[PDB]
Amino acid sequence: MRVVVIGAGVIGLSTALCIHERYHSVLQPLDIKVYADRFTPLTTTDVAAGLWQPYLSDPNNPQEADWSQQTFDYLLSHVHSPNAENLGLFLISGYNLFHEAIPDPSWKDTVLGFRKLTPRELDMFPDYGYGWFHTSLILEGKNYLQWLTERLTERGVKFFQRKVESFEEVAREGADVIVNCTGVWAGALQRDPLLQPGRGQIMKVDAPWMKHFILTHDPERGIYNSPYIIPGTQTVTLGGIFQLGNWSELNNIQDHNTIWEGCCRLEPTLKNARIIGERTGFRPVRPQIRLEREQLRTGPSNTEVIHNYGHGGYGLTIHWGCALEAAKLFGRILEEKKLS
Amino acid sequence: MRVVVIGAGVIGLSTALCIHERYHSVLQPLDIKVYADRFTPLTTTDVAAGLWQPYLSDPNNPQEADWSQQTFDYLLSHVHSPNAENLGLFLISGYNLFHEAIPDPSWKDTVLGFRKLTPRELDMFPDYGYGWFHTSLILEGKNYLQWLTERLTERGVKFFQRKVESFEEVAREGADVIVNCTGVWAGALQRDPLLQPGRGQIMKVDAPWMKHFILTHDPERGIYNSPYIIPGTQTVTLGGIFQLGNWSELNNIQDHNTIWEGCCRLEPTLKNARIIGERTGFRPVRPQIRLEREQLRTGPSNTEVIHNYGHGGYGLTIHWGCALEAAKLFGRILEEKKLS
Ligand SMILES: Cc1cc2nc3c(=O)[nH]c(=O)nc-3n(C[C@H](O)[C@H](O)[C@H](O)COP(=O)(O)OP(=O)(O)OC[C@H]3O[C@@H](n4cnc5c(N)ncnc54)[C@H](O)[C@@H]3O)c2cc1C
Ligand SMILES: Cc1cc2nc3c(=O)[nH]c(=O)nc-3n(C[C@H](O)[C@H](O)[C@H](O)COP(=O)(O)OP(=O)(O)OC[C@H]3O[C@@H](n4cnc5c(N)ncnc54)[C@H](O)[C@@H]3O)c2cc1C
Repeated sequence: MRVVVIGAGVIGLSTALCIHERYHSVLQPLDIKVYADRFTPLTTTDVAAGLWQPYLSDPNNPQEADWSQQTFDYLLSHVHSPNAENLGLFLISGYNLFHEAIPDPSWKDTVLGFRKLTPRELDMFPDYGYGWFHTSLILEGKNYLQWLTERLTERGVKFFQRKVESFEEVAREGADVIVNCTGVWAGALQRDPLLQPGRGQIMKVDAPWMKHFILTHDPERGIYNSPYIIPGTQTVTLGGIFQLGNWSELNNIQDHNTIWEGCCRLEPTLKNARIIGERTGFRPVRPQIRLEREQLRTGPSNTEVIHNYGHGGYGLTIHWGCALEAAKLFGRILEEKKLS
Repeated sequence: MRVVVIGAGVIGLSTALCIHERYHSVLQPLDIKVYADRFTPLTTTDVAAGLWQPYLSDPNNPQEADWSQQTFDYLLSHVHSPNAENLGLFLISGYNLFHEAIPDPSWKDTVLGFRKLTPRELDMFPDYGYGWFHTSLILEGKNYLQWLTERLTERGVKFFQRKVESFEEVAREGADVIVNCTGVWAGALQRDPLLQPGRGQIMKVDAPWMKHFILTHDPERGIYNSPYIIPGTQTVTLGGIFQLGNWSELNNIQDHNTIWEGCCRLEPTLKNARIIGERTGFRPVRPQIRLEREQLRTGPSNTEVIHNYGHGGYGLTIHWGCALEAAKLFGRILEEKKLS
């Protein structure tokens, strides 16, 4: 079999790797290609801070809940391992803040040592009245992409820097199975109106002492529009911007100020911090992760599609569970092509 | 009314700073001046990471528990302060790891959100079977001294670098009150058998993805002789050395390997971090911290001396509670020339 994986981002490569390993033995000519328009230092997966944390409420798909959990376990089972450094993986604890009470999550047991905030801690953040504290994981995308690649290279997966214009284009030229892991730009390959870019702008600042992450939440501002502070590895991440259908990949001076003024008030130790950089990204926002098969129709023979897009603000967080599901379905494509 | 402080350690500098900040207004002739043999970077303080954590067992003079409490409350009310970054202050969470079940401390209700560890967390550390988790503070010496330095210099205080040979020597030139902060080298000023140095070595290393502290305990080989990893502000601190009566102030090759071999087994990710510095200090070990007031005999009439030394491996932890008692003691003296 010949396999083509469009998309060289976290979703795309995790899959390519996870499809390889699993069916490397039970398939003679398993030849995986990756096509993509922007590689590892230039994707939406790079803009992400990579903090493990799914939506605050149940998604339409509870098949999703298990997925983010699946990633977390795999990740934590490799935090205290040599690779972890190359992976951009490590533990990180922090505050989740609200303006009022609110039910627990779902990942409640998934995350490590989940517990409610205490009065005495709340004091440190005047503007808020209720919140949480727990231990999670950060999977930095720049080290993850880099690692996944080297992993995929030794496996023999080749990479090509081409903008696919159509599944047919690839089918018609030899593709047996096509994995669409093309995120927020999946639209151009197949009109999807439920897939919108929730615009993200962030700030990378040098403030080492920051050791705890601080996501806040206010209903009037909106999902990921409430300020957050995620100390990464070599720098700490300011951010808190969410804007649907704003395909504007460019830093906004007015956003800058709402991130700055916003996070400062949260932790004024920040005011005399240092701005290393400012970046913009698009959360592939969609009601529920598109993870399913499709039957594209051509000249002679029909070719399968495995769609893997729309993870929005929780890409890194749910990546594996999905990349490991997509492989699941890929084995179903083989049983059907009768091979075994 | 001349005051002479000897020792520009955390104890010296902090005490010398309350005596002023809290009396400069009530004494037209208030003269504070500190003498020291070793300044800013060459004190024991400098070798300390500065993690606020007393001893597991209760303090001997039950007043100390109260002083630590005072420290963590003055520190915690300034964690988000305009100066928090200067003082070298920041919150930080982490693990204690015991081999067996072991009673709670007593400061449990003074740190931020104490609690036992779940078994999934104990899976991070195979060698161990039981532990604690909580948020705390780090007061880096290298910067906490430099802070107190400037606060003092603008407050009129003067620093002179000289190796005081005797108490008389100071009295002779007109020391009305002498506040002794000599710490470990206190012995050679007024013989003390109970004040011993527990020599300590550490290792500063480059591993930014460290976010929690990991203090292991191993009663096998006594106090502090178990690895620990305290992430600093610029660099992470390895270590786990307690050696009583060792006045050797030079790094040891077998200590280096103990610091390394031993720390890595805890956090294997460390097996790759770059080594930045190795230093050595002496913990002012003494059955119970010498904070009192003695009437020092000097020829004709007297010259007052306040003792404040022997703060074990928890100088920083309790530094403040003392600097505030000692000024209280500087009050009782000031009320015996019978002044309002
Ligand atoms: C500010 C911000 C903060 C975030 N923080 C977090 C966080 O803390 N935790 C978290 O889990 N997630 C976070 N995310 C989001 C997360 O990073 C993404 O959801 C995850 O990267 C989606 O994987 P992906 O879709 O980005 O793969 P992508 O990066 O979208 O893959 C894109 C690649 O596919 C290629 N491609 C697309 N279409 C075609 C085509 N037609 N032909 C050829 N190639 C094509 C593109 O050229 C591109 O190179 C954040 C996002 C933003 C914007
Ligand atoms: C390896 C190590 C790790 C540690 N980690 C921690 C930690 O995480 N948290 C914590 O709280 N504590 C820690 N400590 C210990 C803690 O830092 C010390 O207890 C605290 O620094 C004591 O303040 P001090 O008494 O040393 O002031 P000092 O450093 O004792 O003041 C010393 C100064 O006084 C001068 N002096 C003394 N006698 C005279 C004299 N006769 N004339 C003139 N000058 C004189 C000296 O020359 C010197 O300049 C650690 C210690 C070590 C060794």
